[PDB]
Amino acid sequence: QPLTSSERIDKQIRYILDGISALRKETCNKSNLCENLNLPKMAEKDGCFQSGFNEETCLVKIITGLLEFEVYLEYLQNRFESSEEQARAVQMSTKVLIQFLQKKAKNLDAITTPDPTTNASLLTKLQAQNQWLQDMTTHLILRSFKEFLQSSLRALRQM
Repeated sequence: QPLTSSERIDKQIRYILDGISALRKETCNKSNLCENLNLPKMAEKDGCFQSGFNEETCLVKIITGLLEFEVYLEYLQNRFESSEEQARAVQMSTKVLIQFLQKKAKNLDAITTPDPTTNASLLTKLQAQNQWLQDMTTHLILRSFKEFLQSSLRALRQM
């Protein structure tokens, strides 16, 4: 029995969570404090929770949110000299996931693309913080991205 489109998405999310787990271990090892910021987050109106569950509004939110996360994953790869390959694997893994999800939504279309030139300003603002605030930013991106993916996986199984 070959993987269905749903099973492939489900596996790809668990695969990226295993990667975030591995990239957290390298960025925490490297941090000298380990071992404002508006990151995508599910709310009840997005239709991804059991209360107010709405399959179509939910799938649009998952895709919109992953697209909004890409500049943060570029921030991680641009920073992690040592964890270079691992951070790039997470970016490219997230790109394949977005492609699987866009095939599922091919019936819906539209979707809010983030503005490129706002994302290039965000990037510069993030890279000009002192090392403390950049280590905090890294932690908050990895935590928030993990929580988005777990919420996405729960919603996708309820479809």
